Amino acid sequence: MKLEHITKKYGSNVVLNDIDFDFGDSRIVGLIGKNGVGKTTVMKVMNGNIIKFDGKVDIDNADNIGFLIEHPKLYDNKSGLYNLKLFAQVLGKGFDKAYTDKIIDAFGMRPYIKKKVKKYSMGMKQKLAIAVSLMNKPKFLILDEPTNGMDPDGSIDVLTTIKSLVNELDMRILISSHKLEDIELICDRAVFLRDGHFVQDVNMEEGVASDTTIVTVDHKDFDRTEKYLAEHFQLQNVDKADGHLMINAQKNYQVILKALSELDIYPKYIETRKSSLRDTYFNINQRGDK
Amino acid sequence: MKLEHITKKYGSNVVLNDIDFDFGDSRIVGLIGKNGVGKTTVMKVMNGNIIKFDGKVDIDNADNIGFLIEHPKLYDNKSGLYNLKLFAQVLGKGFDKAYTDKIIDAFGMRPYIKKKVKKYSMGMKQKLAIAVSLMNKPKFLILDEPTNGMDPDGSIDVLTTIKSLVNELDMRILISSHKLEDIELICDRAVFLRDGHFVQDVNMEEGVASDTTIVTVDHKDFDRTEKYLAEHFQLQNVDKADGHLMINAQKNYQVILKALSELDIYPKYIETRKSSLRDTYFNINQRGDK
Amino acid sequence: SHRILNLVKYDLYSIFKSPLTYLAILVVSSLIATQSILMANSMDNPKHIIVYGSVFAAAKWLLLIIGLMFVVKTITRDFSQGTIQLYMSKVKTRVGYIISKTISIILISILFALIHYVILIVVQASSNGKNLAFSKYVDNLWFFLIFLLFFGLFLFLITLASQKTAMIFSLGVFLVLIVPFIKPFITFIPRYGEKVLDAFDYIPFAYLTDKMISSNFDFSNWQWVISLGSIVIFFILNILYVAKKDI
Amino acid sequence: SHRILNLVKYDLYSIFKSPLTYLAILVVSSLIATQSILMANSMDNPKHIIVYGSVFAAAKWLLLIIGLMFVVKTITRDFSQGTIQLYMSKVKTRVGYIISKTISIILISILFALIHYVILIVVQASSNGKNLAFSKYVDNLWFFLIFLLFFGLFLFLITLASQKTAMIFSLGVFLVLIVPFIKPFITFIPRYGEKVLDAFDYIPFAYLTDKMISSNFDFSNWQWVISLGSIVIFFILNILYVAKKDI
Repeated sequence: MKLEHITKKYGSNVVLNDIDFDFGDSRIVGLIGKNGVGKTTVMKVMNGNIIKFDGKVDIDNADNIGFLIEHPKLYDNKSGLYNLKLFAQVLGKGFDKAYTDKIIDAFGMRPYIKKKVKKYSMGMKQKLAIAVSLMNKPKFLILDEPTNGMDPDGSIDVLTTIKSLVNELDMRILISSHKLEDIELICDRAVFLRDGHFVQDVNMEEGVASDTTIVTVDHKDFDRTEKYLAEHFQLQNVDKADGHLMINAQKNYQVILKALSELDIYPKYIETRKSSLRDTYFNINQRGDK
Repeated sequence: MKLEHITKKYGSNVVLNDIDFDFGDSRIVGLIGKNGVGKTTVMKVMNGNIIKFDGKVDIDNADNIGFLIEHPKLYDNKSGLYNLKLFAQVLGKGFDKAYTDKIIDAFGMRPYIKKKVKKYSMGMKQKLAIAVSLMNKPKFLILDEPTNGMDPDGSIDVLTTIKSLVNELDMRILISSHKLEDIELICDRAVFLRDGHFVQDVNMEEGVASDTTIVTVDHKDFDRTEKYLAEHFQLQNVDKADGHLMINAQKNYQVILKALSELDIYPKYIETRKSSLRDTYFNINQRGDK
Repeated sequence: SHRILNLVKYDLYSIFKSPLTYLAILVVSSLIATQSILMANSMDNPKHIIVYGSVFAAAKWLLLIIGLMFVVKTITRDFSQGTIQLYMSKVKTRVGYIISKTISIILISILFALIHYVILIVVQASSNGKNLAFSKYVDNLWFFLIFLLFFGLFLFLITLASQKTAMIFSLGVFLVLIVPFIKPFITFIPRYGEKVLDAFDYIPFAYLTDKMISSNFDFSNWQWVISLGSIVIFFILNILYVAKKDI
Repeated sequence: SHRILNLVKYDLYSIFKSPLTYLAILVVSSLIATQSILMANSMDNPKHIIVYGSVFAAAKWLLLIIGLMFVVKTITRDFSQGTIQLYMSKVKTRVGYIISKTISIILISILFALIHYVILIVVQASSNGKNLAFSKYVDNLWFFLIFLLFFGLFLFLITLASQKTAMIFSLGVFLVLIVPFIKPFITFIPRYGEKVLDAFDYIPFAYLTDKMISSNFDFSNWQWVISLGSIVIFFILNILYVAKKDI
């Protein structure tokens, strides 16, 4: 599955601008961005709802696509087992009892599998919708906010179950969910979307994690410390709004504190910690609004 | 504002069992629990919506109550400005242009305050619901999932603006929400709900005694550092062979590093060990399913 | 103090601001004009005399089933959007809510009576004949009040108990239309027909619907007592249930 | 080829499980029985002779209006519930979707024609008179097929363009019931009444609705060619728009 030179526009307004994308040796990829930047447009392009996108999409006809979009789609009047039966027959090659039973047992909807969907709640409907997505037997399964109105325990359990499904079936996953701290638990690579193009592509495989040191101080002092650290060491990232300065992992604090003491200016908060996706997200996208 | 000995039963299923609650020297409080534990029941009893308390509720008539529950409630065919006027005449004392204008200008829905609700998206409507809650001029604000449709950057501006109104006037807030790391940003205390009662209560300014900050300094400076710490705070364990002293958690490092820089001291290492809401949540809540 | 006036004030504004109110008036006026022209162009009377009883009854019937539908819609709007939770907060608000809805019902009934008066006045003004009496319109106003008050409070109890909106519309249509269809066939029941026919003169639903198509308004003392008592029991029960129900 | 058979198979199951289908059959049977009883109990015929044109026309009109509502409902079900985006993945799916929906329309039409045939058989068996001919029932089936196919494709196109439902129901009712109402006043139009009456024999809506009441399916050559051409053009346009429209 490859994308080449996609540029989608709505009249004078431009929504997607010359992106490239490829699943390179990775199983779980996260897509992160704001609201109305073209996250749903990109997802609709990926799923197949838009044909007049003016580019080239490399997909195979023998390969099926199972998807989850903005809201669960179900027959509200009828029952859940009817929904599973209908989408397994209509979309898959047929109905497999053992396969569907295994999916039902792992996700846990059996106590409430025989009651009508209109009597369900939001988390139950979302889990059932995820089951509808796996009903297709996909090679690529893409989910748009699978954990919207569900509690932390439920979300951790659901993502772990999805991870356990990734080895019995040959799966490549794209998740465009918010709440990035649940994403760092299960993700192999993250992509950040700003102004349509894919600006940065962070890939994480092993736990080296590129340890860093965080120094926090107010803006009127942040300029001078920034000058000192650019004149002395080599810097990876800076955050102006929070006064967050993110240098690499430093073992000895002696030379920084003696120099800042002889400088008479002082920092508010200092630590060394494992990196996450939150620093990168704020660094890329706090720039358009604040 | 007190709740005393509240018990609720549905037939033979007991949802709440002798729960007490009190707003003590706190402005922002957090409600944390699972899905379907009876959180919406706690907000509804506190909202005055439920009538069969099987307990006691003490309410002064002069105090106003403002609330937001599960989904925003507005008139879809009518405009947003219309919602503000209607809810001003029905719940408040009247309508004032300056006060409503102040809510409208700070949140940011001015370009689109005059379109019909049928055309809004999910995140804009949540902000409009929040605006109605502040429109009431309440003495107590009770919000049930205020951030279920906005991006992280959108969420931080909304919570910071909410905090700003907490400071400009006098309000007590009750917030129930998942994705607890944004709650810890602005909150004074959190209460955890399990089996119908508040099992654990955490005050964030004061901390817990298990919380430690470990500072290691050189052997020659150890005596002077110990003297300063003995003057200022409580010391539990001291290790000369290690060179490490653990003291109680402090959010600000300013006074401590000022004093050591005044005494020509540069610590070998500094770090803090703190418990977040994720650690407390998992410690209380893993007994549920695992 | 604000609680009673704001809800009632906005229903009249929504009435004056909706397009369906004028679509309904144009439809009803067209029907009445067609009926009057067809009856007036008949060859029995060369002097173009018109009897206003048939026009009175037909216009009254149409306006009653339309005012009934406007009342059910007005009372189920909040339950339809699920905004009733914002109103269901304190006991004082819960009672001002019920009181405001009743006052809104009174003004909508008064407004529909005024439209009926206007239609009859224009029809009498255009044609030639013998004018009516002021007592007929005042009795028509009172009849509007009892019918609409009774059905609106009953249907309000139903909407509070059920929190479903389609069922209310069906029950309203059922209560207006089941009795004229059943009435010729009730008599054929063996050895109980006289008893049921006389007891239909005692059931409030039955005699209010029988008298909906009548051209003159008259009641007995027992009928007046039962109707006023029924209004009072529904109002009291509504207050108690609204102050004792939990959402 | 699994998607085409599965879509037609599930609509039939949805028809066979709902109780409104058997409520419509009871209502239709009750109306035909009342009409037959009225014709049989008339005082002119002592031999209980019944002519079958009136029952044919009445049953045809009622059953046609019920079948029309059933096809529009089946067509807009997915667009009402929003599940349509699962059916819009690939190109082969968009074409199999339109073909399967048309096949479902055909199945609904044949089943409704068969029901009308069976019902008329039992009415004829109950009464006495002159039985009809097989060519009449077959030609009735063809008229059912043509009407339902044309209207189903038109409403399918409107629901593709608008993706809504209340307009679709109102629009279907508007085209079926406004033209018989509108036709008498057309002559009153100055100097264009004759032109509109002659041109109405080539407008598909006008003669299909006029011929709806009729007990015979006599068609001219031009009428047959233009109706078939309209069906083919609508099908081709639907296929092209479903394969070139972006959601």
